[PDB]
Amino acid sequence: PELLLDSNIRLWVVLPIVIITFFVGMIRHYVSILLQSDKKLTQEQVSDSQVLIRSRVLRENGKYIPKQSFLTRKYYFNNPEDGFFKKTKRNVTNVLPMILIGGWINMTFSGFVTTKVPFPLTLRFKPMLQQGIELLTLDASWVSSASWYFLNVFGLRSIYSLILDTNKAFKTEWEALELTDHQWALDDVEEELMAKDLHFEGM
Amino acid sequence: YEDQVGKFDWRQQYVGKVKFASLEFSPGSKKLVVATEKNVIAALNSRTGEILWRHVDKGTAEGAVDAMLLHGQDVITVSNGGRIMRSWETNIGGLNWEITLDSGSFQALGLVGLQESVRYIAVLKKTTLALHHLSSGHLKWVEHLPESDSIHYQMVYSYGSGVVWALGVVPFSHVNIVKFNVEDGEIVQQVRVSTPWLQHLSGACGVVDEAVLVCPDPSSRSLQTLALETEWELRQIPLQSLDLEFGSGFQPRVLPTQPNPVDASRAQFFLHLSPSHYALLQYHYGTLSLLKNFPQTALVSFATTGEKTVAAVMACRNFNQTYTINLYLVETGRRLLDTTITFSLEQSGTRPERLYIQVFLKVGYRALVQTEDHLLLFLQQLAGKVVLWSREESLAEVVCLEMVDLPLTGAQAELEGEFLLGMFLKRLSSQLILLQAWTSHLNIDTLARDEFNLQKMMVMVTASGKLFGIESSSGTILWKQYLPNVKPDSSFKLMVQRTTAHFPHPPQCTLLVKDKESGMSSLYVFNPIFGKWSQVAPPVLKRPILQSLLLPVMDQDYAKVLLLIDDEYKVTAFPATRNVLRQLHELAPSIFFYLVDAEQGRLCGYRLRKDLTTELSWELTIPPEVQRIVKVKGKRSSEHVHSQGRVMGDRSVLYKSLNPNLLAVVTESTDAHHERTFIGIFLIDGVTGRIIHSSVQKKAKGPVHIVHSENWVVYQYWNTKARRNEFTVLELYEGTEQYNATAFSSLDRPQLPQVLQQSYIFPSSISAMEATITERGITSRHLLIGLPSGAILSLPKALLDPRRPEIPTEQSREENLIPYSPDVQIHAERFINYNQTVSRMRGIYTAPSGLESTCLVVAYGLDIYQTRVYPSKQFDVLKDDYDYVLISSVLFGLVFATMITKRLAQVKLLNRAWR
Ligand SMILES: *[C@@H]1O[C@H](CO)[C@@H](O)[C@H](O)[C@H]1NC(C)=O
Ligand SMILES: *[C@@H]1O[C@H](CO)[C@@H](O)[C@H](O)[C@H]1NC(C)=O
Ligand SMILES: *[C@@H]1O[C@H](CO)[C@@H](O)[C@H](O)[C@H]1NC(C)=O
Repeated sequence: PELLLDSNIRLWVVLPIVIITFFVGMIRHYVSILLQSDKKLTQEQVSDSQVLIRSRVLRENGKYIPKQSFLTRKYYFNNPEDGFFKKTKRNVTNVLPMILIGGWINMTFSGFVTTKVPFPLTLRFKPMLQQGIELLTLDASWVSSASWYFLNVFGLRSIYSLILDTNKAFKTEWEALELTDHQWALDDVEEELMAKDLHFEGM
Repeated sequence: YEDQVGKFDWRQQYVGKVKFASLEFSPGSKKLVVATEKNVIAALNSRTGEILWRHVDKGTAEGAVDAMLLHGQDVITVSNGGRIMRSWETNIGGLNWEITLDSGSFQALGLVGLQESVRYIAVLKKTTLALHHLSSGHLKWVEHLPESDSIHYQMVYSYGSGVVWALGVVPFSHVNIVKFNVEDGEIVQQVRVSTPWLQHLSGACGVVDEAVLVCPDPSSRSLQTLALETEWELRQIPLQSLDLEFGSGFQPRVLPTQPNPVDASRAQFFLHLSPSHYALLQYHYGTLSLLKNFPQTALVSFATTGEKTVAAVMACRNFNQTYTINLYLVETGRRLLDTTITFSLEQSGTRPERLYIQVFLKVGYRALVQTEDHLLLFLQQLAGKVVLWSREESLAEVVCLEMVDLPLTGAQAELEGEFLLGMFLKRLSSQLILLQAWTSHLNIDTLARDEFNLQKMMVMVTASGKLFGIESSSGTILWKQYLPNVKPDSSFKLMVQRTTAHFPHPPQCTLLVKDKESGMSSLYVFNPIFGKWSQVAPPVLKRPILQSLLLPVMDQDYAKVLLLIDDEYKVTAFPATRNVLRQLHELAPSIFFYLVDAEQGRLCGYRLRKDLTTELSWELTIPPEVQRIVKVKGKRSSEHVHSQGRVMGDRSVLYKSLNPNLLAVVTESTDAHHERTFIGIFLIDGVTGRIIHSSVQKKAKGPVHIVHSENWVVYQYWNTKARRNEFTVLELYEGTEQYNATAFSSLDRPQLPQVLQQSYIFPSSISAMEATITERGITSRHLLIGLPSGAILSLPKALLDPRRPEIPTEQSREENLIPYSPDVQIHAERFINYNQTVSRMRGIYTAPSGLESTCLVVAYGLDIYQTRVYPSKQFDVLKDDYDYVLISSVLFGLVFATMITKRLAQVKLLNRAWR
């Protein structure tokens, strides 16, 4: 902390770029909201997805119901040529407005020093952290503005959160549903229930 | 750079101390003329101290003026012991003709006219007499003094018409008179008369009426008079008829007037009888008649308007350095009712000692005073503002100076005051005070420093015994002091001993003066801010002092200690309190003195003891018949260096040897002849006395110029074998490892480092040379060069590097070492002083700011200069170009865009819901 720097630097070059990046990271969110579209694609695809999800949940938790019923639907889905799967046949935006602005800055706020980082850095990285200076004697903790900008960028990622084919798919479902066990899995609940007591104390 | 061009630099220029002058140009247009000790000629403007043209020629005594004369539009100057004669124009500084004379002594000069014009001028040089024309210069004729070996011909006169007289005296035997006449060259009758009572007529007597000589004989208390045209066996009038006694131990003298060399002088004249006794008298053929006598007069001048002839008289009034001046009409004695000026000086012991007059014909008059110290004043016939202007010409010879920091604001004072529960409540109180101050909110006695201080009050001391204080930005003398009884040649040392960082404690500085004839010495202590002696009285030195050091160890009042060494090898410690004495009884044996005498060429080195005495420790000589020490240098104690090593090309390190206690010694030969001349260098340690390096550079003689910085050395000299100036540079490197990297005791290093060096050439000559400085040593270091033309040059040290590729390898290529620059260049793009040239430039001073990117420069010679330098482009100040309007036109753009695209997405989304 051996140097004495103009306070006008603090005022007019530091706070501007702890602000700008914050408001730009907000605007990016709001504009992304305003940008995204949404198709009205088709009745066919939506229906097909819905039934595929019915199949998924069948394979997942089809083990709380009578066995014959599970097997009945499994047959309605797998039965040769009746089974449903055997009859139906058919970054950049992030990075770039952040890399274009660092350039503007380093073209604008160039010929001076900004601040100090309290952990010692490596020397080879000097010529790109200062970028205006012609001392080639300072330690590299004394940086230019661009580094402050990028540091702010990476540091304010986590503080916006706090303030805010068809046929093959069908056949794969069919194949993954062929191998399936009912496993009814309800066949001791009676005893388990009447094992210790009934539990209710909120009346 | 317009800003620095007009915000922080400046240049005062002076001429020195007036010997001669000449007023009363045609009416007197705006101007007057002087001819000073420093060989200058100036043409000042008589409404305000300001120069039209200087024509400074030569510092050293081969241009020193010996006489001066104004022929109403032009001037005449006789320099170099009678040899050279010049005429100027008095309008633009434009010379019109110069010539040279034979060898002589210039007994005197006069301006002769034959009957109605002034065509010729006359010169007397103790052997002959010369007579030249005015406009041409080309000699008219010379005659020879009849005997010219014992007479000491001391005076010329010409009462207008016809002819010329030449007058000489042997001390206590006789005088001879001679007459020549124009356009012959021939010696008219010469007269001799015996007069064994005078011993000179240089400053004794002068012609009064149309041939008439009158000289005083204090023996017989009378006046021996002579018509010089129609009488010999000179007459005598006893000065007892008039109660007009002489003084006891005086050489009384005579003051005539001759406003026209074509008409005779006037029959009224002045006598200086005693120091403060002046008499006006009048001469008829035999009847002397007193008109007035002045008993309390120090100074008087004659003057003459178109017809009238007047006498200005000076007097003290009663005291408090208050003088009065009055006019008198010479023909009568009658004082003129009006025209009493009354003025006063500000200093304590200071006397006018000189008075010149200018006269109007409204009737007006303006006076010029060269008071003692060197000061100059121009007084006008007014009441309210009587001093039209004042000119402080003592600064034309500066000796040593310093730059001191200003005092504090209130904020910082109470802040210091701010610094268990007592701690907390103290803090709170001070905070609440500053708070109330903020709420409430929203020249010698009111000045204080600013952030990144650049104001840096200056203290300069002067060969005439006059101390100053200046602001260092638009330099305005704020205070002055005068310490008396100071010879022309003495020796000063100026030490700073407590600065402005401890609010209740007042600063102080200290000054050591020698006398140079008796060896006596004096210690004056003061406060550099207001200019006042301090209350504490310094001790009285009995013996001749030799040297002194400053010893930054403090006392309980934050003051350094200033050890002084006697001639009988006994120490004196100025703040001699008990605390300091115990500190010394502890740490004395780590304090060493080194002394040097060039007469016999020997060096010595002493150390302290528990008590204050000195035991000789090392001793060393140099033969004074082949070596003659020129100067000795040592590192500035007030420097701090950042890096202990220099990174090599392949990420290796080369460590450097600092040796605080080192010193450089430079010598030159006795057998001066340009085949066998040589310059010697020695590098010594102050503690032990061992020579690190001992070098010789042959065929080189010249006046040298040296700099000895942190681990490098530079010296400039002159090569007689290719008749060119040269630079030579040294660097010291220990090696690749560190030897007790934390301590550096000089009693522990056996192994001596490796010297690198190199020699370049330089296309010009040199005057004072110095190096930049700033605390923390970070930024690049430059060399400030004073050329003879007055321009300053900033040279980068990194250009003078002994490790320069010299047909590079690839390591040097990587190390970007700029191989061996031939003929180190001079282009006028790095001159500080664009049109602010300094004339003689005996010296330079460089001081550090608080901003670490600026250095404060002061060039002192016959004329001052002051500025700031930026070795590395001011990296810690914002840009001096900032656009504060764009940035306040951007944030609002973004804030309103954010509000916009907040209220503009909530809505589109809501509308997506209720489609
Ligand atoms: C000394 O001279 C100054 C000049 O203004 C004057 O003010 C002061 O009164 C004088 N001293 C005395 C004792 O009158
Ligand atoms: C270094 O010097 C200090 C002081 O002279 C001494 O105490 C220490 O032992 C030395 N160490 C080495 C490694 O030279
Ligand atoms: C010095 O020279 C510059 C240009 O070389 C000029 O603009 C400036 O007015 C000059 N200064 C003076 C005092 O003449």
